[PDB]
Amino acid sequence: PLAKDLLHPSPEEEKRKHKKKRLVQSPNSYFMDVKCPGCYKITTVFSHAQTVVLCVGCSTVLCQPTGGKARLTEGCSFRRKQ
Amino acid sequence: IVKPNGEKPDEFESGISQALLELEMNSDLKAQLRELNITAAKEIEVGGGRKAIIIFVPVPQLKSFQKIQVRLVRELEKKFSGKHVVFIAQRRILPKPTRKSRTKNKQKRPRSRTLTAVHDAILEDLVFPSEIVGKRIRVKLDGSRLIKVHLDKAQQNNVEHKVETFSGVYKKLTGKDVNFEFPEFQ
Amino acid sequence: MQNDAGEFVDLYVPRKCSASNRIIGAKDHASIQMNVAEVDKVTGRFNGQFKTYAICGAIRRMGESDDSILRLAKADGIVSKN
Amino acid sequence: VRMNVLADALKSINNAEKRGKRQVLIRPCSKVIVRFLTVMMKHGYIGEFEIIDDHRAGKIVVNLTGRLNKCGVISPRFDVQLKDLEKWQNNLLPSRQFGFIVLTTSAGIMDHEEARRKHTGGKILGFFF
Amino acid sequence: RRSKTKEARKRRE
Amino acid sequence: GRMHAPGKGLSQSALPYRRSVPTWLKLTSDDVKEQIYKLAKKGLTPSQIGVILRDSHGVAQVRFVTGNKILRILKSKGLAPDLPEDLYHLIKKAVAVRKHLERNRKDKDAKFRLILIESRIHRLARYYKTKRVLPPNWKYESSTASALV
RNA sequence: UUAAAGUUGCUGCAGUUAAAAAGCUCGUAGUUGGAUCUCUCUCGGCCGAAGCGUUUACUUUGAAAAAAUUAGAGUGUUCAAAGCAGGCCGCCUGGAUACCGCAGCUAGGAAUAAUGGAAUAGGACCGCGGUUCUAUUUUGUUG
Ligand SMILES: [Mg+2]
Ligand SMILES: [Mg+2]
Ligand SMILES: [Mg+2]
Ligand SMILES: [Mg+2]
Ligand SMILES: [Mg+2]
Ligand SMILES: [Mg+2]
Ligand SMILES: [Mg+2]
Ligand SMILES: [Mg+2]
Ligand SMILES: [Mg+2]
Ligand SMILES: [Mg+2]
Ligand SMILES: [Mg+2]
Ligand SMILES: [Mg+2]
Repeated sequence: PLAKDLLHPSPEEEKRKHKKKRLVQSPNSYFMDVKCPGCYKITTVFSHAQTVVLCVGCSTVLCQPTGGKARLTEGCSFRRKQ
Repeated sequence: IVKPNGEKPDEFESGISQALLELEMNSDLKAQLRELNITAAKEIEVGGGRKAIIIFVPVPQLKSFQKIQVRLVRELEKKFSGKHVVFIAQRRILPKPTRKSRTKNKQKRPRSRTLTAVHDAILEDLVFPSEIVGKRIRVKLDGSRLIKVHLDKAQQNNVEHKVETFSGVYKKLTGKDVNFEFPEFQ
Repeated sequence: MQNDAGEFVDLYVPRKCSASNRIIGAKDHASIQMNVAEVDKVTGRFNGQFKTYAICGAIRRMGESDDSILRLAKADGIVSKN
Repeated sequence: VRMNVLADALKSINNAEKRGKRQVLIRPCSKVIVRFLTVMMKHGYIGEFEIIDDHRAGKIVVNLTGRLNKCGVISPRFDVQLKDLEKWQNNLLPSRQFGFIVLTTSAGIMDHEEARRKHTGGKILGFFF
Repeated sequence: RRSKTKEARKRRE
Repeated sequence: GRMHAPGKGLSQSALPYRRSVPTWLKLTSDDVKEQIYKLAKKGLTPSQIGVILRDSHGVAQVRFVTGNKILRILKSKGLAPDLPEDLYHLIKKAVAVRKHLERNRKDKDAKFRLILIESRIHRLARYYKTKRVLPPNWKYESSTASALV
């Protein structure tokens, strides 16, 4: 109030502003890296994923789509990328 | 290995191309360096007499230079000893069409070749091992400008000893005043 | 203010708020001239010296007279960093 | 929808001013908004400002001195002859002593004052005092 | 015309 | 706001500042283009393709990687919709509303939404006519509607 | 009849309850519309004629805008409203100047606002080839 640095927001706060109203617009989703346990294979996936995605060889169903984020099937590890 | 457009070679170009020849014979990169050429070169003064090498390459080869850029810089640096070598693509600036013109204007100039765009592809190129994060143009109470440029925080230890060299480079081609900051994070 | 000859023709030269820079009115009774004291940096005792602030009646209602007093103090180094 | 970004910019800063705020975020920005702010700044009514460059349209963060009473825009832009200027300012400004009419002209964006000097007319943008 | 420029493109390529 | 609705809302994408293709992505421009081509030969609109790449192949924006935007790739390779895929969708939806509207005549609401959807069609169309994506005799007609889709 | 009348409102008024926002939405014309882009060759005495650069609007400048009237200089109608006269011991003088919307010409300016330029490249710029056509010089003249 009456004094704020609009130029230097706290990162804490900026995680909290809406994705278009940040000082520069930053996507809230990230590309993730999925591994189903029984397979060696690595898959790149979108964090908010429509359709449904597949590990080819095992016919393993990677994730169901939902409203916000895709929810991966159980036991399936993931790593956000950079 | 140099192909100037004006067609006349120089004494800097001489030893620098020769350096690349030496890197074609003695280095693992031979094929790439055979394919590639450079159009031009310069030397400048920055940061208390410290010296910087500027290498102009033809545009379509640029994204190829980007492959070997770091190795090239190590080796070419140790060939030239202490200097800072930076690569910039050679850029056409098509003068702004006016009411007074001949026909040098038949087809319109593409946005790509234009003052602002070029200055930003230069800026883009200078920093290469670092991405650009965000750019902040600040204005002085004078009416003068300055440009803060934000860089990847991961590549920090890679480029952070250069910094003010860029600041000199950009100033000598472009003519604007630029500082470089590494943001805490997002 | 000054005519061509350079005289100051005026009844009085009013004081501007230290926070928000508005002119403090002839009759505005919600106004403040606040005196903050200066210590001796060796001892912690009182000098006889002080730095003075003004705040108009606008900012007092907004309650942000406080915030502004504060960051004025910080700009004078009467309040520690943090 | 949004037309005339200049208008919306100066509404925003004039409001952040009556509120007695220190800084403002005005968006989007324009090569016009910028030269306007600059002309304002040379006379001090405002302060230094900083352009957040986003890959789309600007945001501008403006530092503020209480010196700005009213900042305004005149929509539509009218074509202001030299001879007219007087009438215009005598309508717009609080006094002969101070305040400015900002116009764009063939020369550049500037103050009614400076254009009087350069002997040019142009179109009105806005004014401040 | 179309055929001429297309063939010109394949023969330039 | 919405053009034809009262509702005013914020749902969209915000493209990241960086336009540089990240490091991890192992695909060429050309790899992606071949991918695109066969994906259009399975008969998908631009929308479909883009999302498909985004999900499994880690291509954020085809635009950045291969340098051109999707529909231009396809229209250059010659496999493209006749009419722009959105105008297509609008027409299909309008068709459907009529098809249900013949059997239930007593429905007022559906009748009204039909008019909305039509008006949207015409604005869109006249856009594609000033921009020469459509032959400028082209006319939405209620009867031959069923055909075009 | 004008001001007063910001009680016709472009400047500049109103429309919750005083007079007043359409039941509601679609919609053509109408008005309005986001960011973005820093001149050159043929003649004549290095400079003028020759070009054009997409085109406008805007702007400044020039010339043209009947006099009377209005604004405005000069001038003791004895003062003034006027008039264009007069003034010095034959001479000396006056009878100026501005304004004249819009339209139309003229030459600069290029911010703003329109608008165009290459997307099945029937694109620029290079110089090389063929096909057809025809003007004129030249072979001391005429064919
Ligand atoms: Mg509507
Ligand atoms: Mg009256
Ligand atoms: Mg009046
Ligand atoms: Mg009334
Ligand atoms: Mg009643
Ligand atoms: Mg009533
Ligand atoms: Mg109502
Ligand atoms: Mg209409
Ligand atoms: Mg605009
Ligand atoms: Mg007359
Ligand atoms: Mg008179
Ligand atoms: Mg005229």
